[PDB]
Amino acid sequence: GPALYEDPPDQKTSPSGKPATLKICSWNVDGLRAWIKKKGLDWVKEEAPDILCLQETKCSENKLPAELQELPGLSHQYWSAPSDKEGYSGVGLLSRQCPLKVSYGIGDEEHDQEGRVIVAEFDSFVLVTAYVPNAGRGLVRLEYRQRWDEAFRKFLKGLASRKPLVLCGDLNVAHEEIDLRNPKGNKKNAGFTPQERQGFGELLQAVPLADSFRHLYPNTPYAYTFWTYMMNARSKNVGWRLDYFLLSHSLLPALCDSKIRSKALGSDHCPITLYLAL
DNA sequence: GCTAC
DNA sequence: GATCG
DNA sequence: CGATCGGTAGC
Ligand SMILES: [Mg+2]
Ligand SMILES: [Mg+2]
Ligand code: NA
Ligand code: NA
Ligand code: NA
Ligand code: NA
Repeated sequence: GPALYEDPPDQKTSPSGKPATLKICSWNVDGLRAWIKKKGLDWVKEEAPDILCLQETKCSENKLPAELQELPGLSHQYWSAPSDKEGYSGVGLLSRQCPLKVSYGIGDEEHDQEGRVIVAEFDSFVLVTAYVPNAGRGLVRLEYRQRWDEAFRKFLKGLASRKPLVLCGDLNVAHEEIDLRNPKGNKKNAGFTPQERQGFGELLQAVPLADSFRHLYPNTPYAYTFWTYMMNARSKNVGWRLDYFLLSHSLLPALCDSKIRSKALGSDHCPITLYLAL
């Protein structure tokens, strides 16, 4: 039999006893246009998050499906696309409330050409959504990835030093062996090289940040957010945990639950959802 | 598989 | 990137 | 371990 997983019910209450006031949802959608045809928007309508983060939109602003302008709950929409590479990468952030402040990229030209990061600053925290560069098949871009990890870390430490930080999206690492079905077989595969894993480790420590889902569920295995379309990986739960909500430690008294919407379809990733009591 | 996830 | 030599 | 086949979106 296969090692399967069932996300526990939503716990909508903080340790202090306080109820959740903010629901954030994050989803690598493997193409916004395709995802919307596969009815990803109707799932979002039902989860009704206050904030929705989208990675790999692979879509410029002038080709956004009109369904997005039929979202009364998420009226403030920000999109970033690559400078020159069409139909590649791309990130979006949708919000009920208008952020105090929004900006794009991590303040470093070399790393700001592929539309990977949006920063939205609110009252009590700063939200960053990101689609981290893949090291690629053959690890052809592993060296650049290392360069990214450093620049990204420095940048996030900067934000965090001024306000509590929430970082979500596809960080493109399975941190520990427990974060993917087949650890030994992928030790030289993008997403689970020693360099990427140690990069994620150094990110948690240096910023600093806490991995919300693993903070709440330290020993819960077989919890994944990505399955390759190939070889029926998903039905056999052969997956990776590549999508995170990383929190500033000052926010952990506000954390109610960090979820994995395993059953939501439309992409090779599934959505994740964060509950905070603010 | 054209590339790149 | 799961799979099989 | 390493070569191979092989889901998919969008160009
Ligand atoms: Mg793909
Ligand atoms: Mg992908
Ligand atoms: Na399980
Ligand atoms: Na398949
Ligand atoms: Na390629
Ligand atoms: Na086998």
